[PDB]
Amino acid sequence: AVYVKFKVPEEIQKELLDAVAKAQKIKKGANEVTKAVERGIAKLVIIAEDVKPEEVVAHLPYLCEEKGIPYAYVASKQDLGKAAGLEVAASSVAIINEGDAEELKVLIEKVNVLKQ
Amino acid sequence: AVYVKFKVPEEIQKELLDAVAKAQKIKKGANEVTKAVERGIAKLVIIAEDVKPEEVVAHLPYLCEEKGIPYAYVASKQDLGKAAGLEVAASSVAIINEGDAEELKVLIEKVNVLKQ
Amino acid sequence: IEMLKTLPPTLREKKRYIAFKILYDEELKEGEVVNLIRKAVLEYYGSWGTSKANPWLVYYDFPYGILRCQRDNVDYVKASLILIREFKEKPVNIICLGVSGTIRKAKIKFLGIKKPKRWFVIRRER
Amino acid sequence: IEMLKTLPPTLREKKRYIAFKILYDEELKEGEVVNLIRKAVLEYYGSWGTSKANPWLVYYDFPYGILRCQRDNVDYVKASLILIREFKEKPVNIICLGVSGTIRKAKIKFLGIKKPKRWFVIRRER
Amino acid sequence: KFLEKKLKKIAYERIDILMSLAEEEAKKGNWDRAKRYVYLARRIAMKMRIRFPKKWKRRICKKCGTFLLYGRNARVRIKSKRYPHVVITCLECGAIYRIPMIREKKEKRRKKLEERLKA
Amino acid sequence: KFLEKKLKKIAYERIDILMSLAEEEAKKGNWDRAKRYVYLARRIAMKMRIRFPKKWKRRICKKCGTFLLYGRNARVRIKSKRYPHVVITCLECGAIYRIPMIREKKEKRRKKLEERLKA
Amino acid sequence: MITPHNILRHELIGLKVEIVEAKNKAMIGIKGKVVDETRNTLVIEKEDGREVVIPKDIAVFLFQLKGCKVKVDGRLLIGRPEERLKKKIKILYPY
Amino acid sequence: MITPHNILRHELIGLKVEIVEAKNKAMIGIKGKVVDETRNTLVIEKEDGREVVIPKDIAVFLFQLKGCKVKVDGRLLIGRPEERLKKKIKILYPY
Amino acid sequence: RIDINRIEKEEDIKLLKELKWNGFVFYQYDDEFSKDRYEEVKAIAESYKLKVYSGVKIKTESSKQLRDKVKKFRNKCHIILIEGGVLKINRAAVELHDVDILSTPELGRKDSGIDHVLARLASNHRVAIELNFKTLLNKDGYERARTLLFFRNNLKLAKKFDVPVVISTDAENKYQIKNPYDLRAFLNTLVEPLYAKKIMETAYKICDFRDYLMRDNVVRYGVEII
Amino acid sequence: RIDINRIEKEEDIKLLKELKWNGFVFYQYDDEFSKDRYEEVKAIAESYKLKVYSGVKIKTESSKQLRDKVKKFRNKCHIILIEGGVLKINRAAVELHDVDILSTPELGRKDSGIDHVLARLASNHRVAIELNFKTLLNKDGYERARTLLFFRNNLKLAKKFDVPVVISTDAENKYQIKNPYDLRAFLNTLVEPLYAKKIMETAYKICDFRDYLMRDNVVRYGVEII
RNA sequence: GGAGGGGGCUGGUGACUUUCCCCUCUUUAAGAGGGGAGGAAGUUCCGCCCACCCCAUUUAUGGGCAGCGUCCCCUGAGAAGGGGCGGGAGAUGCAGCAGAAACGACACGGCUCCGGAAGAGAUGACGAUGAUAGUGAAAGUUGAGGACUUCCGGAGAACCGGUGAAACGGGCAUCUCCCCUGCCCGGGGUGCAAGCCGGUUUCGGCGCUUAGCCGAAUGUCACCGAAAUUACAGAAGGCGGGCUAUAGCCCCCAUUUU
RNA sequence: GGAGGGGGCUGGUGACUUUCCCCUCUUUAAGAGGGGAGGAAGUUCCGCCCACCCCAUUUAUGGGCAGCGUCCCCUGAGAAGGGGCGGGAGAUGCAGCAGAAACGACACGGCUCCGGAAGAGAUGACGAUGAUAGUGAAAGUUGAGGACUUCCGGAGAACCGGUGAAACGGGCAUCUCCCCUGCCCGGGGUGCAAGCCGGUUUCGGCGCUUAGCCGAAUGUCACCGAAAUUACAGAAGGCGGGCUAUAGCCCCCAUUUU
Ligand SMILES: [Zn+2]
Ligand SMILES: [Zn+2]
Repeated sequence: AVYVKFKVPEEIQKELLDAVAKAQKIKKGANEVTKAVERGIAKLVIIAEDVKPEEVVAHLPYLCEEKGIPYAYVASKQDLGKAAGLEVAASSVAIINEGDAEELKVLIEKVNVLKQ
Repeated sequence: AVYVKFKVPEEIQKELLDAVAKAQKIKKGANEVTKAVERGIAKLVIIAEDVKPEEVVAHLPYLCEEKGIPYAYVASKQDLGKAAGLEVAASSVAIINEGDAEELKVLIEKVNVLKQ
Repeated sequence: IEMLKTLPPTLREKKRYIAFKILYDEELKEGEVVNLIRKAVLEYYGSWGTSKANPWLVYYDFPYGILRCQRDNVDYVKASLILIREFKEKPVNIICLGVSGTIRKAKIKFLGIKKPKRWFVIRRER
Repeated sequence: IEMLKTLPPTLREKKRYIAFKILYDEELKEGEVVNLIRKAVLEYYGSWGTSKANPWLVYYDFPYGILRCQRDNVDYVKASLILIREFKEKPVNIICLGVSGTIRKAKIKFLGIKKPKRWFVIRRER
Repeated sequence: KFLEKKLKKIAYERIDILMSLAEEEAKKGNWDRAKRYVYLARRIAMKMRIRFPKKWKRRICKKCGTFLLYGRNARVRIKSKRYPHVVITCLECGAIYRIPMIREKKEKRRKKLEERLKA
Repeated sequence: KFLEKKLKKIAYERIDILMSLAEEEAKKGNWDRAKRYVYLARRIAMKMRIRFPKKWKRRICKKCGTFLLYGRNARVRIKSKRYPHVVITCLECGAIYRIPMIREKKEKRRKKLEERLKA
Repeated sequence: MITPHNILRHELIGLKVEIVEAKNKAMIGIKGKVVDETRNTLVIEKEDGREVVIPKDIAVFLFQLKGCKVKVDGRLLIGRPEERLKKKIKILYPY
Repeated sequence: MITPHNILRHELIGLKVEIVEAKNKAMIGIKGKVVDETRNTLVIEKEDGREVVIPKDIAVFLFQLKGCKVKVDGRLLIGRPEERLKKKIKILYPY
Repeated sequence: RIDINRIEKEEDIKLLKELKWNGFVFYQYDDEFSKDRYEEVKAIAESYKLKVYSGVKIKTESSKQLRDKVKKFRNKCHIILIEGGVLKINRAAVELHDVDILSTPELGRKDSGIDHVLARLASNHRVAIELNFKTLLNKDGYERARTLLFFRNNLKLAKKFDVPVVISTDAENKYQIKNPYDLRAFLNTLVEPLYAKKIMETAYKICDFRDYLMRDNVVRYGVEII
Repeated sequence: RIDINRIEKEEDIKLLKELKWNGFVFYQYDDEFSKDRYEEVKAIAESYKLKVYSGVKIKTESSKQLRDKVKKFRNKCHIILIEGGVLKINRAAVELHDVDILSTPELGRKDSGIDHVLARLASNHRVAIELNFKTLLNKDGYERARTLLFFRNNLKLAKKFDVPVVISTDAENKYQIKNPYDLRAFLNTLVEPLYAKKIMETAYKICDFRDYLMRDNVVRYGVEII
């Protein structure tokens, strides 16, 4: 509600959920996505919208903008963990190696159009 | 009338005529009395009063006063020459050596009283 | 005979000629406008200020007029023209036109356009 | 109420008190001697010279009198006292006695010998 | 009351434009310039007695006054073993401040108790 | 005429006191002082057009203006061989002036002719 | 928003300011944004980059709004940025 | 004879003259006879023998007659000794 | 050069323009003013060559209830002018600091024009004293002297405390109009030629400021164009 | 401080001594003067404490035949004073250079007091102009103005050419006597405080010179004692 | 250090007002800018440009100016001020009185010769107010039993004239020509109130202005400076020279004084 | 060179008038001579001399002042201005809201032990909002077929509290005593409008003056100089210190500028 900077369409929102499920080479947790963005291996950072409290992921949009890493939002926290491969919901997921989803992650990079 | 400076009494006027006749060592003439007063041998100079012109004896009172020689006047020019020993009148007679009249010539020196 | 030699210009008085006009309906005489000025100087200047200013009226035919004052005191006598309020049935209001050093500039600047020289032609003829 | 604060002594007026006397046979009132002075100031000073001098009469019981004028213009108002010649049947001749900076020296130098202080004793009592 | 609320609408922007100007100047490298802006923002808050926004609250070290850029001069971590809290530490001075979420942790404990009792 | 004669009575003394003052100063030795007095006496004579006295006439050299003291600065002699005359010559400058008495010599010639014809 | 009425309560920091009239001849004609603000001295950095010290009381500033331009004297702008927000009312007369 | 009326026509040379008033302080108090005379300067020799130069117009002289003493200003005594005898009339006023 | 008088016809207004005057003030000395006098006064100004600024007048009401009333009436006219001899009305007029000029302190009180403390409150409130010439026109000899010594006391307070001075003829008919030069010469008579010249400028400097305030959108000495 | 007036009795002469005056002048305005008025005037002077100098007057006769006549009459009195408005009488009076003062050049001619060439002949002849105060006492408003502008013209010629000025009340009765201080204040009013003080000295400096001339045997400023 | 004399400089800037004046410009009639009396403008002793008439058209003749600084003379406390510029010839003047004689020389008196009268041969005449007597005879030395003369008249070589400012001889002053040296060539007469023009007595314009008025303008205040609006004084076509009156400070000199 | 800040100095001479005032002297009544407002006189925050009353007659006790320059803090173009002077103990205050808790420490929540309830033995509970887990447990490194728990109540050694200007702990401000070092001893209260005297309400004199008024004087002009009557301001018993407003010139500093 506060840390979200842009409104994400629903048709591209499933494409974030498709890219994480296709690759399955990901880091889960709020600490592991922070280590991935400062090293620069992370190509896309997925942040849930329904977090509470918001302070655990509030530094994720401000760190992704300064490092130059593209990022977008997903409305559900539980559907992010199910696509990641866990029964428990994860707040955020960053991708290291896309594999088959390298063709998809360029299409997620149209979020820069949503930024301006 | 002009060159006469003092009025001579008649009682002393004969004493000028007595002093010249007693001595008979005298110089006659207007030039010889002028030479006698500037040398200083002349003790008494006798000048006639009735001369004409007066310029021949006018320098005699002014020369006798500066040299310090006593002098007095006689009224007659002819009586001066007769007492001097000449038939012709002489204008003036100066005495060099009195002789017996040395006692008289001091009494003629009271003409300084007639001067003041 | 009464004849006085004119003072030299170093010793002579410095004068300015006040052009004015009385604008009204009624008429004024020459003897009236010399009296109302003289009554105005004794009230404003006083007896001491009159000799300092030396006011004099030369000529008055039209509602216009020419008045004489000193060069240093044009400012005080111009306030004397405006404080006189009435003449016995009727108001007074003198409006000045300008001042100059001679009759010749004062007669052509505001009064008229031409130059008449009348003082020269009536003295030798009469 | 009408109450005005007195000006500071740097800004206040400088005044001198003129002691004079009218020596004659007939009598004069207080209303007469305030009128003949005021008629004398308008003739000599004028309307402009009156505000420069600020003439004022305080008190008149005897033929003597005390008059107020400015400190710088004692000389001009003293000539105003002598030029007034007559009052309607009878001459005027004001002889001055002296001037001073206060009532206290003027009342004892020429007018009298003692000091009455009357302004203080009638203000608090009445 | 009307002049007080209109001044509060003005001063709500004065803490907002001065803080956003501090954010874009802090990434330029001039840390002394960004410290000057928030010092004016910390001074203007106590004269009106108005509060800071909740977004710009945790961005400033309370000791020195430098703006914290995450990663540049700020080391932020999530420590959740003993008690769940995030820690901000200034790399310039060295002060340490923490944000516990124990009151939000208590709700999901109480929410899971109601889900076990209903099921 | 009355003011002319009274001025002439005054000026007759002015040539008399100024000449007698010149006579007593000339024997003092100051010949320049005595020349100054008679130069004032020779100047005051020609303004009034008055004559010198007969006693003080022959006392002054007409060339230079020094007072002549008989014997001191003046050499006077009686030369009576050819024509009877007395000569004054100034020892200072050297001018020569003479006083002939031929008109007084002519009277004693004429007086002796009348004595020879009567006798 | 930025209005000419609330421009005396507005924060000058972050606004393009140019000076049209000044007693000193050098300060006329400079354009830039205000960085810092004191009681009677504005700090304006140019587009060239030169920091220039500008007193408020001696000059008049032309503020750049969202499109609009407002001419307000610096004699109305006396005061620190702290107490100017609360209540500062100044009266000027051109005599 | 010497009279106070004819003292302006009299010759000053040969008369004991003393000065009572003068603008210069040295010339007051000297006594002696006049030796020489010019237009506006008297020459007086003292009994000491010192020749002193005295202008006429600045002082007043006290002449010694045969017994009598006369006080006459030197402002009446303007002129050379030549033309003063003929006709010289001067008028003075003490203002 | 600014004049304050009452307009009757065209001929006296045509006469003052021919001599010296540049612009003058319409002086409505009544409580009944409207646009009917305002539509005529523009016809006289555009008649030969002129500019007129119209002002209103209020007189002898209470202290603070007059202040709330005339502030509504000043929004329709250009300038206002307050007169009064009572000192409690004279003191209350300067605190409102929206009045430009004040007149007649010598004919209502007949004691003194301006007090010392009255000049100090006129400093930060910027209220000028207006001098009148209609008064000396119809007085007597001593009555002309009394207002003149009151005026000399008003000049020294306005010179030391720097209070602006504006002269007016305060004329009523065709012939009470005076020229500015004798009015300059009357102020040159009193104190100084320097202070007499600055009085004519404060007559001018008032009507530019009051006009330019209501000409365009100017609020608190700040103008907004474009 | 010297006054010129006409003595009638003792009380007005006793009054002028009590205020400021030191010595004054008896002013016989007739052709019939004798020792009978002179033996009375010494009794008034020795009455309280006073000194009086008596003078005579002549008026409107011919130019040069009046000069031979009044020179005989001046040998019996102290001073003389000539009046006249005719310029040929005014010019003839200054050439004789034995008169001390001259009066009334403004009431007989009514054109101008002193001419430019008349002041230059008064320089080497040393004749003073005497100013009168009896004239302004009984004039009208403009008549007081005319003699005053004539007096201002007489002051500038006497200041430039250094002509002495002596004031007089020229009084006739008991009450036309004025004090010297207002007379000093009236001359301080006209031109200067410096020139007003020197006028009182030339009033004094005349009567010492005329007295000391006929006191002892003084002829052509030369006194003979012992 | 104090009375005095001579020489030099005498305005600038700012403000107000076209109602102090002129000129210029623009402009909803008024504003802005610039300039505004001197070393004498006074005195009229001058000249020229400028104008008009007469003769002449000439450096052939002739006219005009200059001989400066320097030097000479006179007067004052002797610094300073005033006047004049060589020579030759001719004419007049130096009155009055005095002197032989007063401006070229002379006559006249002392000297010599002739004529007449008076006195006289160991006498008489004369002579110390000068005797026979000399010198280039102004002057000076001389000075007596020195000693033959004295007067009048006429004619002549040499020397000298009691006065007066000034003389058997040289000066002074004025006027006119011929002798000089240098420079320049229309020569006189009047004069801006000249002269010209519309006008046709009278008036306006021109001649007229880096102030240009004419019934005659050029003003007031403040200040640096110290040369300042103080003294004397005020333009009338301009410029140059000479005389006259003086303020302030600088420079030079004198006297008193120390 | 230009706006500004701080410090210092602020009169002298001559003339007029006792009619600007005081004092003194002589003298045919008026003259002569000398002096005449400041650095703040304003502000009343002070003290003392001077007066009066009360207690006391004491440096035994005790009281009063000072710890300066220097340094510390705050504000401006950073020259300059303002305030304060060490330590110990006790009491109160830091509201409101927020925070476990607001001034001495504590209770409370994470840690340990005990009791009760629920689920479960190749399952189920929990866990990437952090799992068995360690360190002097603020902080930081760690990051999962990890894995036996979760909640409530009570008692306790050690460590740490999302707020706010400021906290399991140290500050800030005020008041009162005891610890210091130096100097001086009558201690308080009022105050010249005090207080005293002829008088006996009221008034005059004293207290009062190298200006000394009181219905409240100290004036005007010129000039050197440049510190000058200009700005702010005007005595009322005197002196000393502090604050406040500024003219003219000199000195110092800053910014703009070059
Ligand atoms: Zn920090
Ligand atoms: Zn000789």
